[PDB]
Amino acid sequence: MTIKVGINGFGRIGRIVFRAAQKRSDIEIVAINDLLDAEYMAYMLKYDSTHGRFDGTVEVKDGHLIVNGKKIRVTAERDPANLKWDEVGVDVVAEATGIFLTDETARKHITAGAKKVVLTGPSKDNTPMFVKGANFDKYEGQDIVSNASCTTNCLAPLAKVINDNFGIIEGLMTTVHATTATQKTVDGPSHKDWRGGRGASQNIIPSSTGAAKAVGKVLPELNGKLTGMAFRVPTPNVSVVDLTVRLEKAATYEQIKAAVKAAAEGEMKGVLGYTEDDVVSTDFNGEVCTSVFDAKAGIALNDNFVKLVSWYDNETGYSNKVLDLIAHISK
Amino acid sequence: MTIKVGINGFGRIGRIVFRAAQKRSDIEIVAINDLLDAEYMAYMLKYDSTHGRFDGTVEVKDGHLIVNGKKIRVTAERDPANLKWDEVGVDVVAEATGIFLTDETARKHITAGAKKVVLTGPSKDNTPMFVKGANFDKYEGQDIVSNASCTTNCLAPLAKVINDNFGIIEGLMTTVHATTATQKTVDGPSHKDWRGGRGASQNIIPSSTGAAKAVGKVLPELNGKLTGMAFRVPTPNVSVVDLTVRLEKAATYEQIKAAVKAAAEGEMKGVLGYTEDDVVSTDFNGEVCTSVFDAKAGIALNDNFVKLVSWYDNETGYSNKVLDLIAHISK
Amino acid sequence: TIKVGINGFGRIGRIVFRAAQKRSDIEIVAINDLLDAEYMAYMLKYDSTHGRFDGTVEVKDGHLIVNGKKIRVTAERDPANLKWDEVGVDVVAEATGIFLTDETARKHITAGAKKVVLTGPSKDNTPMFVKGANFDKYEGQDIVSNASCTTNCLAPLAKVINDNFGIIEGLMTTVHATTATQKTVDGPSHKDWRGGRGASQNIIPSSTGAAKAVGKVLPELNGKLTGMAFRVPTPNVSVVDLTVRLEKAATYEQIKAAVKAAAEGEMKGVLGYTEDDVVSTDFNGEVCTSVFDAKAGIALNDNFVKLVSWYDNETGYSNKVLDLIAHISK
Amino acid sequence: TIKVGINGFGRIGRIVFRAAQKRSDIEIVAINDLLDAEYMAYMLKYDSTHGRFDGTVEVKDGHLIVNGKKIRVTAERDPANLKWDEVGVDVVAEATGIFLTDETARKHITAGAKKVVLTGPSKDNTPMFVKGANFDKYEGQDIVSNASCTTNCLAPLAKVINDNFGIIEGLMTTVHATTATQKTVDGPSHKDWRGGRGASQNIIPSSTGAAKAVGKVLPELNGKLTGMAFRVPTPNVSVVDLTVRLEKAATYEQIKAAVKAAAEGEMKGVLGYTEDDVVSTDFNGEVCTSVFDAKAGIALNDNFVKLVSWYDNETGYSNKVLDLIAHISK
Repeated sequence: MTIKVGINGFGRIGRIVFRAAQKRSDIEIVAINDLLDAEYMAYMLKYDSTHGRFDGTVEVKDGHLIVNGKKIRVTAERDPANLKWDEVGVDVVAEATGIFLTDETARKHITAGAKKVVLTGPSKDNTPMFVKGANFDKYEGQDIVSNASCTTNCLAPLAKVINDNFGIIEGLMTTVHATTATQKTVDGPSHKDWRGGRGASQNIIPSSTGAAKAVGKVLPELNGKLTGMAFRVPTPNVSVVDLTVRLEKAATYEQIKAAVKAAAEGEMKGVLGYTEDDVVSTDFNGEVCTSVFDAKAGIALNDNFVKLVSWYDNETGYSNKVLDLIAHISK
Repeated sequence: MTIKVGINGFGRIGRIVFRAAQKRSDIEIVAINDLLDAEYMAYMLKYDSTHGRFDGTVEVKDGHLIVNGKKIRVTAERDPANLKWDEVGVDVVAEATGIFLTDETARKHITAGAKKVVLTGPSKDNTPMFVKGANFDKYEGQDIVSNASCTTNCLAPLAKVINDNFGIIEGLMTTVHATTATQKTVDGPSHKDWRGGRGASQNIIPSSTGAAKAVGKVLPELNGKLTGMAFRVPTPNVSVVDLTVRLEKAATYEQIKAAVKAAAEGEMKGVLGYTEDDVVSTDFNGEVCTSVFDAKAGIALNDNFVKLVSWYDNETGYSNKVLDLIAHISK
Repeated sequence: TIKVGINGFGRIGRIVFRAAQKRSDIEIVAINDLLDAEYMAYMLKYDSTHGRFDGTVEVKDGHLIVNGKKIRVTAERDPANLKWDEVGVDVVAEATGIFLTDETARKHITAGAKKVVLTGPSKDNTPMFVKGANFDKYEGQDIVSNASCTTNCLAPLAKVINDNFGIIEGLMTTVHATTATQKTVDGPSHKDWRGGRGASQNIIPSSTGAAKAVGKVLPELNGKLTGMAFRVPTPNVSVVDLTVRLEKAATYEQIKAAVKAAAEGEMKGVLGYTEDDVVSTDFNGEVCTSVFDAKAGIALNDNFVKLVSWYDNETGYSNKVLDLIAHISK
Repeated sequence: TIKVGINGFGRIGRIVFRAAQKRSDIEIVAINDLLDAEYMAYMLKYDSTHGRFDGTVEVKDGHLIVNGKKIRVTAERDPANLKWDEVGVDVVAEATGIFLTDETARKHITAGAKKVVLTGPSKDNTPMFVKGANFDKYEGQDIVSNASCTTNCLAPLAKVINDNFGIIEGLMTTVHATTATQKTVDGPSHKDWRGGRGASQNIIPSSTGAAKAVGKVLPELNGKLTGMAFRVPTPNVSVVDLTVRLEKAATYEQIKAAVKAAAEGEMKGVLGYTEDDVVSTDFNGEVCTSVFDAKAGIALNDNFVKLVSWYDNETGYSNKVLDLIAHISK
């Protein structure tokens, strides 16, 4: 018994969610919606500059997508309320347009025949957020949920291990983040973010982010203890969090490493990773773990003040955990 | 007596035209129009990732731009017909939105009080095109003209020298072109150009262009003898034409070089350049010549089949020649 | 099965090794470079361009264990003391870029190898062979060259065009990705001043012999082609830009069909064909040494045409090195 | 006027030379590197990062004529045979990155120079001086170090923060541009495996001593700071990310005012201040070694804050090398 998913929005997250769903036997994509001709959708799925060619076959026949022998209904509806999700039997909608990030706009999917909605971004309202490895057991049957952000999915699991084992007094984070679709190729207008309109490939671009402060929502014990900011850098994919934290209980770096390794090999096997290799960003292109702890890159000034490094494929890891949230609220 | 110019569109070309106008004593910018707050316009003019900080001072006072002590009227009108160009005494409008590239849409500037219009792109209709070094003496008083494209401004002057001296039988051109504002930072929708929606910084992107065929419009003797295509590459600025030509009159490469050098030091001093240095693309960031012939990069198979290389700052060179066309149809 | 030793673990040496894991007829048994097993395992495990190694890598007693196979690791400068016969090497993939002649490569045969394939164009008259071009012209030579990555893209396309329409004369440009010889920022490069400028900032003109080398593997094209290159800020994948004059007048649609027919026929696996809106990254990992881009090309008339063909200058060339190894071992 | 010879014509050596043309108190009279005049003129003429040389460059009798001034060009490996007194060199800008100790740099004084400034952090106890930090602590030493480009950014900001609020402890990250030590594609780097990966593709963690070196130029901060770096695919301009604990509680607005006051006061020209939506390229050519980014920083509370400061790791550091030359010559 497979969970039937419709994808609203075939951007970066929507397409990588689709690609990850082909690998999972418990989740099935049955419908895609975006303002794109079916033939265009096949082209964007077939070819990916970041993640290579689609592993499988995609073709178009009679206005529908054929993906590995499976028929995908393709629609181009602007109003989510006329999506007729019930006609294809969709259980959960992966709302991935980045535009309907509130309970009232996203509820239009449930009106249109869907049973539940997962937002592939942090909610602009109080729609509950859930990060795997952090607070999945706190889901209480809500029909609209958020998977938070790609950056929160990296910070929250690492934060839990550190807090549970040593107690975080206070932490400040920087994410050295890859270029995203909202940026510009050359200096251009970006009214909502002047820095973000500067040429992405030429610049280190500071930006603000609530992802660190949002960790206090999925980890309420850390409610007012985390914040930070971002540096957008000229990479097509893969980012890394730089977490400077104060510890209540004194810990050697060797003890931090052992605590992370244990959680990575234990309760967070699929979410948190651990490495001692001389890794660089491209080594995590395709990583499913939302947080891979970089043991050698981190550094401690003393037993209570430490800087911790954790990688994440902001496309693949987040997309896989979107599916984890789909299945968690269904299974 | 200075020519008063209004700029419609403060994109890449509009801002570099503005910067080039500060260096010319015969051209004055008196008004800028775009859908941008005056403070934002000052920011985009102050800071340029490609060309550095503005050489001078820019500030905003009472909704107006103050640039080196000069007041610039700033408007944000969508309809070019309500631009009230006559209120600021604009003679010529540099139409640089890339959107009103036809006589009927651009004529709205003349209705709005302007006397003449220069399109900073190739016309979508038959609005006459003029390239400096090619056909400025063919201007016959038209009130709406086009400066063609940045690529045509590189190919046309070099084509004239080669044709005048040796006779071009036929030529095929490739422009290895820098990233432009129409491209995307990561794989994304570009309905009018699927290749152009792929991540600009990751890819060599083939594209079509009429710039070579357009040379037959500014150089009618070459009407059906030139065409070609483009490769978009991950550079923020500066492009280069790769011209493979057949010659009627046999010429050694030394004779081609001498003919180009003579025209560069003679009738085309400001338009066509010549170098024998080991130049790379960044060496022409800020180049005013629309075509700098790369002597060492070119290669000949024989005396009638030769490949010629010419650089151009697709932002600075074209912007300077836009001003040359403004002044030519006024002076 | 052919037992292969790789001399030189650079870009070509490492991608050849990765490609060899997919073929059941070729197995790598020894690697030689001045690098030591622990570093080699790291470079093989992690690749910025082609992702993580598909399989398992570990180090044991100064040797590599790769997918359960023990690889001898040596660091010998003189190929004559490489003791290839002690590890049973049949063919040597000479990939240092340094021993590109019959006399230096003969030291591999001296050290116990049977045949040698140079992963570059020969500096002497060592015969060159390109798949799809002249593999049938092999006459049992024990030292051969696989030419260059650019030649492996131009030669198959050139053959189809010449065989079908007759090339009078052609000029080629390869828009080429950044390579290891370039610098990250403006720096000294005595042998090529342009090449020392910052690779990531620049379109850099550079020289190439690949077009005239096509006249060696396709003697009918001797002295009919030349050209040059532009190195551009991409990590991998290049494309040839071939402007040619044709004897027999042909519409561009007729050119397309002739290439497609050869891609689906006599050159399957060597030459590819597409009408899709492809970009460079779509060929990262391409096995075909030449994929014809139908939509990118353009014709001025029926006798003057510009033809575009992609190639992964790492993967495609590396696979054909193995293709030549197996061909000279039959 | 101070007559300067530059040993080493790399990135720092060439940008120091360009910066010296703007100052009337310092003139370059000799350059030494294994490069020859014709190449040096080319590298000086054309720069991918900073544009064409502002002025005229030509070669005459193996020597450089730059803006009408004759520059002696030598290619001496041993600094003791550099004959600095024959060209009247007062101070030597030691910029090879190779002679970073009192005993190797003393060979310059042996060869006729009066004083030496190393354009890097000393490997021995050669005193380090950062403008805005401890220039007033110079006691006439003939060999000094200007520390690193990153130290020149952290030390002035650290001083303002410590002087005003008291730093208990700080951890710093510098998001740093690509440098000449990196590779264009995955390649051998024995001394730093991460550093051999393709610079243009990767965020690359790397080490840095710049934070602890701040404890040397600001002894009050001894053992209170450490950190590391991420090398990113930009050709130039870097930024320090300083997370600090403060003794005296301060709102972020109070921190901003304290930095702005110092930037407009005692550290004018060294420390800068902005509230604009700046990005890295806005500081390509910046003379200030540290420009505080008010909007980029963020505070968790009045005692735990993250501070952002930009630096052109080429231009800013190069200007302060000349600033140290002139300070030790007074």
